[PDB]
Amino acid sequence: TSQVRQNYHQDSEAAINRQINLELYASYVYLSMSYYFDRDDVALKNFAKYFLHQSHEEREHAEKLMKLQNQRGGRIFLQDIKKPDCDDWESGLNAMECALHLEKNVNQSLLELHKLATDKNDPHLCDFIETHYLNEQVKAIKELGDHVTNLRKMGAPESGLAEYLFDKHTLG
Amino acid sequence: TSQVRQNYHQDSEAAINRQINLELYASYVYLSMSYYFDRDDVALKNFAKYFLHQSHEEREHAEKLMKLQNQRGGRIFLQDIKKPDCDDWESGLNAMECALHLEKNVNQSLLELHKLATDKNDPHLCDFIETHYLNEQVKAIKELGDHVTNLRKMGAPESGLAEYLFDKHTLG
Amino acid sequence: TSQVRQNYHQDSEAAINRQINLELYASYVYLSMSYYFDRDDVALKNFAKYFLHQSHEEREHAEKLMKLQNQRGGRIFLQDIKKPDCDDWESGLNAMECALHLEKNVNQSLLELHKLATDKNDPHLCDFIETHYLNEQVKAIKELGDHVTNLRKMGAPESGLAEYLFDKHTLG
Amino acid sequence: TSQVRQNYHQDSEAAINRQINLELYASYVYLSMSYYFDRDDVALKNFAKYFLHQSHEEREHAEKLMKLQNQRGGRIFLQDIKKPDCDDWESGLNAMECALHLEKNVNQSLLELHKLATDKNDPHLCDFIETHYLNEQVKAIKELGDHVTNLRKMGAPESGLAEYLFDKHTLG
Amino acid sequence: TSQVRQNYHQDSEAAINRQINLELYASYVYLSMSYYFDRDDVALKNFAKYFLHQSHEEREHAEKLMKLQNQRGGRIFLQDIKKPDCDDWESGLNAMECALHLEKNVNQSLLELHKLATDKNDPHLCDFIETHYLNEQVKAIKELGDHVTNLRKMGAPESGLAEYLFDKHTLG
Amino acid sequence: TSQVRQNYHQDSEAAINRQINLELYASYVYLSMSYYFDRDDVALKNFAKYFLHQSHEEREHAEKLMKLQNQRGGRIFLQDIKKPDCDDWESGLNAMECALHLEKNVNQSLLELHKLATDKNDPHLCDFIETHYLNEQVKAIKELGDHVTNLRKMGAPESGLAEYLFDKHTLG
Ligand code: NA
Ligand code: NA
Ligand code: NA
Ligand code: NA
Ligand code: NA
Ligand code: NA
Ligand code: NA
Ligand code: NA
Ligand code: NA
Ligand code: NA
Ligand code: NA
Ligand code: NA
Ligand code: NA
Ligand code: NA
Ligand code: NA
Ligand code: NA
Ligand code: NA
Ligand code: NA
Ligand code: NA
Ligand SMILES: [Zn+2]
Ligand SMILES: [Zn+2]
Ligand SMILES: [Zn+2]
Ligand SMILES: [Zn+2]
Ligand SMILES: [Zn+2]
Ligand SMILES: [Zn+2]
Ligand SMILES: [Zn+2]
Ligand SMILES: [Zn+2]
Ligand SMILES: [Zn+2]
Ligand SMILES: [Zn+2]
Ligand SMILES: [Zn+2]
Ligand SMILES: [Zn+2]
Ligand SMILES: [Zn+2]
Ligand SMILES: [Zn+2]
Ligand SMILES: [Zn+2]
Ligand SMILES: [Zn+2]
Ligand SMILES: [Zn+2]
Ligand SMILES: [Zn+2]
Ligand SMILES: [Zn+2]
Ligand SMILES: [Zn+2]
Ligand SMILES: [Zn+2]
Ligand SMILES: [Zn+2]
Ligand SMILES: [Zn+2]
Ligand SMILES: [Zn+2]
Ligand SMILES: [Zn+2]
Ligand SMILES: [Zn+2]
Ligand SMILES: [Zn+2]
Ligand SMILES: [Zn+2]
Ligand SMILES: [Zn+2]
Ligand SMILES: [Zn+2]
Ligand SMILES: [Zn+2]
Ligand SMILES: [Zn+2]
Ligand SMILES: [Zn+2]
Ligand SMILES: [Zn+2]
Ligand SMILES: [Zn+2]
Ligand SMILES: [Zn+2]
Ligand SMILES: [Zn+2]
Ligand SMILES: [Zn+2]
Ligand SMILES: [Zn+2]
Ligand SMILES: [Zn+2]
Ligand SMILES: [Zn+2]
Ligand SMILES: [Zn+2]
Ligand SMILES: [Zn+2]
Ligand SMILES: [Zn+2]
Ligand SMILES: [Zn+2]
Ligand SMILES: [Zn+2]
Ligand SMILES: [Zn+2]
Ligand SMILES: [Zn+2]
Ligand SMILES: [Zn+2]
Ligand SMILES: [Zn+2]
Ligand SMILES: [Zn+2]
Ligand SMILES: [Zn+2]
Ligand SMILES: [Zn+2]
Ligand SMILES: [Zn+2]
Ligand SMILES: [Zn+2]
Ligand SMILES: [Zn+2]
Ligand SMILES: [Zn+2]
Ligand SMILES: [Zn+2]
Ligand SMILES: [Zn+2]
Ligand SMILES: [Zn+2]
Ligand SMILES: [Zn+2]
Ligand SMILES: [Zn+2]
Ligand SMILES: [Zn+2]
Repeated sequence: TSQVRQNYHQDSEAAINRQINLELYASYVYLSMSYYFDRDDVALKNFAKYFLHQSHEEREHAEKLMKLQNQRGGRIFLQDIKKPDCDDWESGLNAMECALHLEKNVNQSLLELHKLATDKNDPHLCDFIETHYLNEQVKAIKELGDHVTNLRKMGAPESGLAEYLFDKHTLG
Repeated sequence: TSQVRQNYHQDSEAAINRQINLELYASYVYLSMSYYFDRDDVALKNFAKYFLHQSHEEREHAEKLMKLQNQRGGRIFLQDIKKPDCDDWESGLNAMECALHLEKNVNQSLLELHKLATDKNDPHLCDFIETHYLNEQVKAIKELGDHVTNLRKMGAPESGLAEYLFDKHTLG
Repeated sequence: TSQVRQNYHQDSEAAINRQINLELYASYVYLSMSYYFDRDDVALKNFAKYFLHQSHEEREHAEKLMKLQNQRGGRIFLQDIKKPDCDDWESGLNAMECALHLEKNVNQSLLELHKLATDKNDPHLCDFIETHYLNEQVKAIKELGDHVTNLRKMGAPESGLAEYLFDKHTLG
Repeated sequence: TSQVRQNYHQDSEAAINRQINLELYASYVYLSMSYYFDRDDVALKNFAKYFLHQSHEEREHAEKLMKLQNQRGGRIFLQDIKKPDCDDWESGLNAMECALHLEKNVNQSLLELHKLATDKNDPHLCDFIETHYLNEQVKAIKELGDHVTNLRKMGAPESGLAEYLFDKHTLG
Repeated sequence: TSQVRQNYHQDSEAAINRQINLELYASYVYLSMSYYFDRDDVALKNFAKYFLHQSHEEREHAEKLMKLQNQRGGRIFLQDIKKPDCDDWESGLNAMECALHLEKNVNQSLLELHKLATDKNDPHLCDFIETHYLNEQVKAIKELGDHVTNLRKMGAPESGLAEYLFDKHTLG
Repeated sequence: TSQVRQNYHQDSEAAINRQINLELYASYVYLSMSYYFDRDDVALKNFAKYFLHQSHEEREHAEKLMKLQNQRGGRIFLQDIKKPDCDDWESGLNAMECALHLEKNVNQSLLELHKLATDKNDPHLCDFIETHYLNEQVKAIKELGDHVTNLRKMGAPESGLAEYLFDKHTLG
């Protein structure tokens, strides 16, 4: 046992390792999207910038969970990072909808993690999740929902002018 | 023979003179395009600014090749600069497509020049082409491809609103 | 075919995709090492900082290759990022030796990539590899070799004082 | 007819197009001279700088005429830019004498243009020529005449010391 | 074998050691020239300054090759630095001509080195030579050729006034 | 005879030329040592920096003697610079001991030079040696003796930790 470990259940340690893999996977998905919008036949540079920033943020989320795992005396066990579901993300609206679905999946995983921490009476882990992850997820989901709403109302994906102007005025 | 000449093949010297003429011709094409967009019945000032900047850049490319020719002890032999293929460039999208075709032609000439320099075992000339011309061409081709993609997706040339907004938001 | 693609062989495109995966894998290996040294029972914070910086650098290498792939009109195809070979890196000296082995493997892959680009007469890709990857690899290998030499001469891994002082004075 | 065209005769439009070609030709002549003095066997860097500056100035003169053509609703029609009469300009004094002859030819063309504009009762075009071209030509001719006088009096072209010191003290 | 050595042929290592000796020899030649022009019976202080700067630059070239040798895991083997061919360099023009001959000899050695690196498929060494040595040599040869041309045209070596004024106005 | 020569014996001139060669040789020895410590299997960067600085200082000593030779109307006669006695300097302590031996040899040569200048009643040369060389040598010998003492007392060369810490704390 680690000399620092206290009130840290093995189930919580395993769930944190699963969350680390999920955040790394999300970072990879966002990287894939970013460079889709960098293609010469897509060419939406602010969509590309937006998703690259999301990718870097998800990497930071994963690293913060790894730091937590070490702080509590758990042991990090890394797994393969699976490739994203798509190479071709088809449009700015479709990528935003996929990002929204992904963020809601990550939020569900975080809520299950919080439930596990409550069940194991680990208030430090509960507070960690609440303080660093839950409101960030709610804000991200709300922002993506707003983006989807605006793109749909402007006429995307059938209006390329819509995605061009959204790229310039909302993401620029 | 020039007192500085060393490892500089006559075929390389001739190919550099041909490249000088090609860069001057490209500068002239871009000048023609720029002042097409300055016409009162076209009136896209940022298209005009974009192509004028390209014209000045191509003039600089030609002057750098002339400097190279003198550095290596070759002798510059100038030829007529032929007039561009068009007086009327018809639309922002058509001009961008013509610019893309022109840049790919210049890139092909530069690749043939690099092949000749390799065949003559002239590493200084190979490095000159790689360092000053090849990535510049790849970047220019990628930028023009992006512009064509965006103009097509916004509805150009049939949408004059598309070219107006592209002029304002991408080229402005 | 992409409207920008010119002198870009399908074999080169595939090799660039393989190199992207290798750089992402190296980033993951370095991330694993970094958080190994963050463990309470290892507790070498400057080793952790060193390998985290390497991880971020490898991520940048991968992103630059993705940008290249799009610049040339190739299409990025991502694959799973395999988990690193070890969870437990055993000592600062062992991690440095593993990093050296990894960097030499990456360098070998880059040399094979350069040979392929030469064989396909792609001077832009050759220059890209030379300018952005080859000397970086040589410098990284030399630095890691120096670190291994110093750690061995100070008495690592059997002297924990050696790794402590190396962490403070070389990596701090 | 252009919506802006007013009091702009077709003969004036044609004469402006001819003047554009003449200014571009003069720019090319000066470019040729500049890089003649950049040769290792000539090596007068301030002569080279002087004629390169003249080349850029003539390009600006041509562009101002193109802007005028569009302002008045005329249509620019470009022609081939003929190569200069010489590859080898033989000496600083000979190049200065050729430049003087060229500037006097351009001035004669501008005077014929002004006569045509007067004959067509186009006071805007007359004023344009007077304000932007006539005194510039007189100043250029006077400066070149001064340079020729000084080079002749110092002993050029037979005294290479004369051209060296003129390059240093007048053109430096 | 060195722990860092990878794709570094023994022939390349030997050729780098020969190039190190050649650069040190060139530094010595330039030192000899510099202090020739410092003699009371020669007394051209800017010629002396010019060649002293060249001597220091050649020393830096040699040190950069030694750094390369260590970076690649080769082993530096130093040899005697032979004394220069002359104690008495006879005139500014003669010294400049000797410097030009020396720089062309060094350039030939560098071209043979690049050919060897290409033959051994060592792209890092090829790029090192191209990036740090080849254009520097071309520039140095062009500058020395210009100096020789100007000194000859001003009347050197028979005109001591020529060398005096060249010392003041070109090298000052 | 030189127009400036006064009270400058031919024996003194010869001895100054020998001292020039000795200082250049010492510079070469220190250069060899510096790049020994730059090897990946030695990797003591502050030892390398220390000896490179010594090499540059010895080059300056030689140049000051050449300036003296010209000031007094003597004529510089350069000789081959012999390669150093070792390629492999074996340890920081061994290199410091070799440097101490070298500096004492140079000091002995300078003392013989001063004795010769006294015997020839050349007070300017005596003062030159005293002012620029003798105390510099005493200081260098004392510093090297201190370094040897400290390295021996810390346990070098058998303790690689000793040389590492000396490199960090005394030479850093
Ligand atoms: Na993907
Ligand atoms: Na979901
Ligand atoms: Na849910
Ligand atoms: Na045209
Ligand atoms: Na084309
Ligand atoms: Na092609
Ligand atoms: Na680009
Ligand atoms: Na791992
Ligand atoms: Na390896
Ligand atoms: Na290998
Ligand atoms: Na010409
Ligand atoms: Na005339
Ligand atoms: Na006239
Ligand atoms: Na000599
Ligand atoms: Na030669
Ligand atoms: Na040669
Ligand atoms: Na040696
Ligand atoms: Na001694
Ligand atoms: Na003694
Ligand atoms: Zn669990
Ligand atoms: Zn954008
Ligand atoms: Zn990040
Ligand atoms: Zn974050
Ligand atoms: Zn996240
Ligand atoms: Zn821990
Ligand atoms: Zn912590
Ligand atoms: Zn665990
Ligand atoms: Zn693990
Ligand atoms: Zn998968
Ligand atoms: Zn040819
Ligand atoms: Zn505008
Ligand atoms: Zn320009
Ligand atoms: Zn340019
Ligand atoms: Zn160009
Ligand atoms: Zn030349
Ligand atoms: Zn030049
Ligand atoms: Zn020619
Ligand atoms: Zn010509
Ligand atoms: Zn034509
Ligand atoms: Zn392949
Ligand atoms: Zn620390
Ligand atoms: Zn990064
Ligand atoms: Zn990086
Ligand atoms: Zn990498
Ligand atoms: Zn693309
Ligand atoms: Zn790009
Ligand atoms: Zn592909
Ligand atoms: Zn993919
Ligand atoms: Zn795996
Ligand atoms: Zn290169
Ligand atoms: Zn200490
Ligand atoms: Zn007319
Ligand atoms: Zn000059
Ligand atoms: Zn201009
Ligand atoms: Zn002007
Ligand atoms: Zn003009
Ligand atoms: Zn108009
Ligand atoms: Zn206007
Ligand atoms: Zn017209
Ligand atoms: Zn036209
Ligand atoms: Zn012609
Ligand atoms: Zn060899
Ligand atoms: Zn002077
Ligand atoms: Zn130096
Ligand atoms: Zn240098
Ligand atoms: Zn050199
Ligand atoms: Zn080494
Ligand atoms: Zn190094
Ligand atoms: Zn060797
Ligand atoms: Zn040696
Ligand atoms: Zn000799
Ligand atoms: Zn003596
Ligand atoms: Zn150090
Ligand atoms: Zn020095
Ligand atoms: Zn000194
Ligand atoms: Zn000394
Ligand atoms: Zn003297
Ligand atoms: Zn003096
Ligand atoms: Zn003597
Ligand atoms: Zn000598
Ligand atoms: Zn020897
Ligand atoms: Zn005294």
